[PDB]
Amino acid sequence: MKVAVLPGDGIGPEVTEAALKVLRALDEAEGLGLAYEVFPFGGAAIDAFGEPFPEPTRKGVEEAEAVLLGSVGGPKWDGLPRKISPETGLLSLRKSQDLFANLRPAKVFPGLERLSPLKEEIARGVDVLIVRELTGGIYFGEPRGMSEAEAWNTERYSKPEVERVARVAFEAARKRRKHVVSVDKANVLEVGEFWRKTVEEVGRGYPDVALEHQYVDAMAMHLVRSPARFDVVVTGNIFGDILSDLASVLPGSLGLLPSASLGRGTPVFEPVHGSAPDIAGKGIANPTAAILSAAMMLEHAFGLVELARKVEDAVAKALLETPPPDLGGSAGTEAFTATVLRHLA
Amino acid sequence: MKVAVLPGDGIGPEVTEAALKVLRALDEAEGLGLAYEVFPFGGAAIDAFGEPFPEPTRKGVEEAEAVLLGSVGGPKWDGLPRKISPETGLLSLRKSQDLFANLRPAKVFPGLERLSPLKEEIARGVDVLIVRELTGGIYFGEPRGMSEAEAWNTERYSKPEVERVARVAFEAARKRRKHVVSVDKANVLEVGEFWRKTVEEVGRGYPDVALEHQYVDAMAMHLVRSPARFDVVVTGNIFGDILSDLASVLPGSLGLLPSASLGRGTPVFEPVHGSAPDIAGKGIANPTAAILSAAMMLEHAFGLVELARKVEDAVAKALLETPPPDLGGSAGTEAFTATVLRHLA
Repeated sequence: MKVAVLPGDGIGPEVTEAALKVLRALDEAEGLGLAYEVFPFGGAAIDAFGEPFPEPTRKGVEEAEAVLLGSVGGPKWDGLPRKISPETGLLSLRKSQDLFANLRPAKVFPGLERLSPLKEEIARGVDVLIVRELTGGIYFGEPRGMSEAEAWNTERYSKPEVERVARVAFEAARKRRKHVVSVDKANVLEVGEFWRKTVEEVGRGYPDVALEHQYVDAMAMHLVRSPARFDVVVTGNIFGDILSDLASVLPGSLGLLPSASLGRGTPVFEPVHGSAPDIAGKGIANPTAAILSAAMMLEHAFGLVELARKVEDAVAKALLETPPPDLGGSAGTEAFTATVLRHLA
Repeated sequence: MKVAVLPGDGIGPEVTEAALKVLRALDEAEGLGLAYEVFPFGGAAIDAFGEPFPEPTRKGVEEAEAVLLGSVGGPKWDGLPRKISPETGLLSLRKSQDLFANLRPAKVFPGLERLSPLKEEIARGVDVLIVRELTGGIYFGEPRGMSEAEAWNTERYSKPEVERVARVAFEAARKRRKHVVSVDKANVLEVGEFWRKTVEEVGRGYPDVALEHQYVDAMAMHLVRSPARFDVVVTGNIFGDILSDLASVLPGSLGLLPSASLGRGTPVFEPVHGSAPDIAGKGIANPTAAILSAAMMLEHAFGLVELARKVEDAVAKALLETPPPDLGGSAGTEAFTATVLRHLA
């Protein structure tokens, strides 16, 4: 288990270490063979090195089996060439590993249904994984243009593009509830139709997973009306972008969410939340997303499903007994971790 | 006030007449000058005439100032050439009047917040009008295509296309809360950027209305988290399609929703719900959407804002005191109307 840790800025260092606390606990208990190294990245790298993703790091990530990322950026670096901004470093990391799928879970922890914008009856049991295609679609599609009279943008997809992302959805599903929902716009768009036909074909290779298809428009209504019925959801770049933001509001605290990006290279696990520089060094940062990313790591990069679920379990309980401030509570960073560990051992 | 009534199929005839009951009540009270004629349309037209939109009707709609539509279609006609299917008649109606904007309100009636999938605190006070562009975008965009290797679809927009729909949003807003939100994908797409720049330009002509812009992805999160802060929302075809389905689930009963389509020709007002043939002639059909379309008609086609609000008010109360079966109640069609009239006079 060779992990590259890129603590990042602001609260990165503190929340990341909390994850490490957890990984370290499991290595000891389960004899996992954990081997990790921390590398400069983000604001910290620009400052110590003049650039966000220095060669030692790049080499660091390439020689590892997983990257655990903290948070990156802040006001301190809002005014530099894009050539060397924290965000560009993130962008480069992702490209260097040719990461084509973005994984984003949305789950309502038993007893935390109160923070959801939805009624409790509906919020209860939500546990959805949105798999978004990250390299193709309209966002990158050519021809693109603007006039004084019109503007155009092309939504285009290749069989191989659809194929790869679909493959990650099926593999993701087998480790979960083995139920996949592909989202297209088949009734109206050629692209939609092509996407549907390809996922159906790929699907033949995974008899152990149920496959269903839905219109993005229908899917939007369903993520509100009965989000508890989905497992894995896969779709294009723009639709996945919309559907993950939507789903991200279900649990009611955009601070509890981890995120993973898979592809050909070393996989990246990272909390969805920001840097929150105001809080750096105070203790108090909620390590929940960092821990949940550590857990994403065990499952998706190491296939250690059993453990990932163990950890998820621990945080679920930690959240109830010693909820952090962000959840109307007082447990600071260390306090919270401690309680997670307690349900670990 | 020359209205063309196209009762349609199934429960159309019954719910439409209930609206008429209401219009008739107001004409008497307010001396409105109402003059309407009922014309064959849908399943009924195919059967009596061999086609869904016979010339007497077409001529009917063209010589009127507003079209009040009931519901159209059913199993009875699910198997005919598309040349003459009910749905094609709808499609033709809309094209013959060159209707470019689709208006769809989503409101949570005081005290009906219980039917919303959202928590009451959040559901309370929702009253949003989604204005969707209906003729352009990706749905109609060329070049389009499919291969065995790839598929493409173009999202394209002309200044004049954006201009017209924006104009209907500003005009719609002045009659409401004078607050418009334009939704684009400006940060990533040329099209997005072009749409934003044009709505901002058009906007200069309406100093009396506040204009704000949002990313569709952000908007999706907002329609769940705090839908009560919007008034009028305007966007492209696909985004408007997604955003209206999303918003349609807020009130928790897809049977209470009216809909309007505006453009160059005679405007069309119609309930969102289906035919529900199982119920035809039993009484029991919920006329709420038909009445709310009648009200949409007063506001949008006749500028009778004051009245539309009077009617809306009446139905709000009817819903509470004599809720129809669909809302766990017993008031049938006539019963419900009667109670609406009561709060009318």
